[PDB]
Amino acid sequence: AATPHLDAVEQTLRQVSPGLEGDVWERTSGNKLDGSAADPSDWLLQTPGCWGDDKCADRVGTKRLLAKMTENIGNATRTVDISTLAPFPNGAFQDAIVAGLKESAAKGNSLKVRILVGAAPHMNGIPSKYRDKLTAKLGKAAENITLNVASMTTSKTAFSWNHSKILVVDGQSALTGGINSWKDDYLDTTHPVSDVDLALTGPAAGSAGRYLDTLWTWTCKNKSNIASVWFAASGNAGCMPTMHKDTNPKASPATGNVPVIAVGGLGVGIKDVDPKSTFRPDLPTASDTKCVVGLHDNTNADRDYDTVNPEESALRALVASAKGHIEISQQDLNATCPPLPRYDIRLYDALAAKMAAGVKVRIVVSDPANRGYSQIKSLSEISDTLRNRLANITGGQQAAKTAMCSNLQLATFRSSPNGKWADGHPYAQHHKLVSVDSSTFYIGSKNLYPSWLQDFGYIVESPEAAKQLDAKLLDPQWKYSQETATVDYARGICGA
Repeated sequence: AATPHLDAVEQTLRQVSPGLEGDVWERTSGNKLDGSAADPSDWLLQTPGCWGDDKCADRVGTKRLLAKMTENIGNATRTVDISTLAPFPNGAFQDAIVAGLKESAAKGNSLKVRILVGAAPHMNGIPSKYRDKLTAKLGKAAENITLNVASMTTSKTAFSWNHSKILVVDGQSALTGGINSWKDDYLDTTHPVSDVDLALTGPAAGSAGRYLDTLWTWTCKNKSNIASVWFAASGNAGCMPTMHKDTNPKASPATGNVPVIAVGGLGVGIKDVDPKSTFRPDLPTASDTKCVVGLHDNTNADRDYDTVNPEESALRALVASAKGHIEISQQDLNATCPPLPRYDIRLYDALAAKMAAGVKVRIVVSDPANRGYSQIKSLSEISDTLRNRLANITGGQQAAKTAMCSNLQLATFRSSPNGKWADGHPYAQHHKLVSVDSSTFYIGSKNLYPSWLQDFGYIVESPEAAKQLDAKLLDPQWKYSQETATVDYARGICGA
């Protein structure tokens, strides 16, 4: 009632995944967005944060991101819990992990540390190499660290492996979002990828620790299978499937008044169904999402998939909860087909339903001149799909186009007046961001394009924070990206 958007999302998740509540999704109270006293919006760990400058000279976002990683790890007294997408962290990302671990050891703490990566699935030396490079860099600081490093694959055929990007310390602080720890794409480049994480503290960090325990329980159970897991630990130490449960309080301490829903997914190959779920939604009217007939579509044609991937439903419910306006910032809304279907039909249906009811929708995606950081040739692949789904509920193609052009902003990303970076490379973006009503927003790793992965993120209902998100990210993004719009209701642009 103070939280109408989370209330609706929560009702949906209890129907979709009741057996996973607490572990793969969880509502908590008493959190805090963990910004500094000088610049309270800097819980919003955007990168590079160089708005207006095609040379990206002053990367205030990158600097804050690396500093906050180092700070949070250096405050650890018991545990550091990291997940990411392979390759393992390098460059200044690695440097921030090493500095933080050195700081916690210097303060006299003995830590347990897990570092989990997903990778495509042959004697694989990458995990042990990373373990040994990290230990060498830590030197004497490594002596009281109990370390686990692993690369995991849960389904080769569904391209399923961990893509979550989480950093949890002591079960108390959590950093999560879209940022992979890849120096060449994010840092040492004059065309850095634009992306975003958030920093919070409170009970919701425990939700992330329970999600990581779920992934590590599977990983440890499969650690003797090379097709599934390559594992390396320090000294005689064993695999830690439940480090969070065993080391941190089940109820993380309160730090603020912010309500949060944590939500993730198990992809394919960990658990095939939530046997407690009895939810059986209607299938959507027919679409052209599946480019090829023999593809098994987990996104649009597999009920049990949803029950172990509550995040898809959570994002669709977040869209359905909007009363006034929705802003989406993604790498892509569509996936490359094959082997994935091109789009989430129910997602586009939810966006259509909102535009038919006069709720405004903004979608900003990465420039197709990147297609790596794009999976479409043209924005018309998004507008055509929105139009066709609108036609089903507005009576036809003419009315569909009118509804779309009256309620849509659709564009490719820019962060300065230039159509490309000064170095000639197109802008790439990689956020996984949804905001509604200047009230409630998702920041995490789950892309809106079809994807069958282990992902994770937070849905936060706080108008104060959402307004900060507008001023610091969504408003500058639109200032520069609107130039590329093919549809823009606010300017009567209807090129599509």
